[PDB]
Parts: sequence; structure tokens; C-alpha cells
Amino acid sequence: PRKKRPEDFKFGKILGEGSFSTVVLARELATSREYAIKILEKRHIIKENKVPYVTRERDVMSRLDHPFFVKLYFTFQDDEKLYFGLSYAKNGELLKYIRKIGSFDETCTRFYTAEIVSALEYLHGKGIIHRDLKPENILLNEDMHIQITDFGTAKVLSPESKQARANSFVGTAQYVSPELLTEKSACKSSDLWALGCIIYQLVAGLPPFRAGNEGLIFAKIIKLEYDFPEKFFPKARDLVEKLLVLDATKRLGCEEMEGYGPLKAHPFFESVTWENLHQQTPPKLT
Ligand SMILES: Nc1ncnc2c1ncn2[C@@H]1O[C@H](COP(=O)(O)OP(=O)(O)OP(=O)(O)O)[C@@H](O)[C@H]1O
Ligand SMILES: [Cl-]
Repeated sequence: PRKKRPEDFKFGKILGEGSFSTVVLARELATSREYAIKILEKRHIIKENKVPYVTRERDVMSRLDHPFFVKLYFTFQDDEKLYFGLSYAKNGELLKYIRKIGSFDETCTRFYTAEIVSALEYLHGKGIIHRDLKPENILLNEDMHIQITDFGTAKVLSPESKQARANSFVGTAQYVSPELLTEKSACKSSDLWALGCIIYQLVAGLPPFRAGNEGLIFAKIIKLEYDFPEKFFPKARDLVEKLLVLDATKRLGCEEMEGYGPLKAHPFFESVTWENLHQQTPPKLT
């Protein structure tokens, strides 16, 4: 289609602001479609060494075509700004719901966990590591299905070299894997560690490794220092214990453990119908 330009849109409210970006709700005049447009100031990206992250976000998102990810529909630029035209995730961040309700019941934990698993199976099947998976980066569409975002710190592993490890230090302290901290690289299984943290957080209300200082969190991660609250769905506890494993080759779902089939077969997921999840009505969050 014709390359889009800023004047092809009418902007509405600011949906959010990052360190180097503003996301605005926009309507495209010629179609009346709604988009979330992420806008970055070139001068700021250039001054602050962010060009590789912006180009990575574009490159990674352009590869994805799955219902559980924010879609990148188009990109354009003008003299001052870069623009990404994204699907609008009307219901915002998963984290908002954890905070408000405190935790999720078993049905809701299972459903949202299954969507995240399905998303990770797709991403890992394309040889992509997210590296910053966390509830703030799991958005929710109007129908309350997940829309994973934040790909500027993802990594496409090279198929040509059969690359498995990625060397950049990126992530969020509560969710960062022990291998990145101790070996200085991440792998696809690093996202499975984050998944374990997220499942724990949905059930318990807080992620498992937490402190007021990042270094204190790192020290607990590397020692596997965490505990479960007395009441925690038992099959979910078992699943978390199979994900929060220091040795990245021993996490359920990883390539060395024979991939996503065994993970989808975990007893916590016994009632899940994997094949049409994105067309199922999500359970109401109460
Ligand atoms: N597609 C979208 N639909 C709805 N809201 C969105 C969408 N994408 C991002 N947001 C919201 O806009 C803000 C996120 O912005 P963005 O990706 O620009 O930066 P960030 O990742 O939050 O920040 P930082 O770069 O500082 O880590 C957040 O509140 C986020 O939830
Ligand atoms: Cl950036």
C-alpha cells in the first residue's frame, strides 16, 4: 500500500510513554481504523545510542504473525520522528490486573499461562528469544487475549550458525535468568525461567525473587532462594518447580528436554484445548 505519513492520521490520547517513546491512539483517515502508534524522536535515539534497539524492534516484529503478539502493520519516518503502527491493545498490561485483583484463580491462571506458552512455542519455533518477558510486556486486547510486546531487546538467533546463546545483557531483574547473570548469555530457555516467575506471580501475587535493590534479587536468583505460600495450586507449584531450574537445559519446554510437547502435557494443563485458544472466550478475571 501507499507509504503512510503523519497527516494520514488523527491522533487521540497518549496511551503511554517509555524512556524514548510515546504511544498514541490514532485513527487512519482513509480507513477509519484504529492503531496504537509508537513514536520516537530521532535526535534522542541517535544521541542516546538507541538506533540498534529501534531497528531490532522493527526487524523482529516484522517476522511475527501470530494472534498472541502485538502486530506491526506499518512503519514510517519524517525528519524528526520514527513511527510504528501497531495493533491497539485496548485493555493494557496484564500487570494492572494482577495488582487490582491480587492474584488469579486457577482457571484464569491456567488460561493465561496457556496463552503465554502458546506464544513462546511460536516465538522459539522461529528462533527468537524475547529476553524481557514479564506482565508489563503482556498486553491485553479488547477480547482479553494476550498481545506480547517489547521486541527491541529480543534476539533472532542465526539459523545459519545454529546459534543458541545470545550475548547482550538485557532484561528486568525480577525475571532475568541465572544463566545470563552467571554465564553472561541467554538462550530460549531463559524465557521459560521468566514464564515460571510469571506463573508464580499470577498465583501468589508477587514474583518469586523480589527486593528493593536489583543486586539483592540477583543474589537470590543464583541461589534459587524463593518459597511458595502455603496455599498455591499444587499442580501449578509443580509446574513452577519444573521451570525455575538453575540449569537451563533442564527446564520443561526447553530444547534439551524435547520442547513444548512435554510442557503442554504437564498435568496443570490437562483441561486445555491448545489448538484454538485464541478463539476461546477468556475466563473473566475476578
Ligand atoms: N500496542 C499497544 N497498545 C496499547 N498500549 C500500548 C501498546 N504498545 C505500548 N503500549 C503502552 O505504551 C507504553 C509502552 O511504551 P513503549 O513500548 O513505548 O515503551 P516501554 O517499553 O514502556 O518503555 P521503556 O522503553 O522505557 O522500557 C506502556 O504503557 C505500554 O503499555
Ligand atoms: Cl529504544
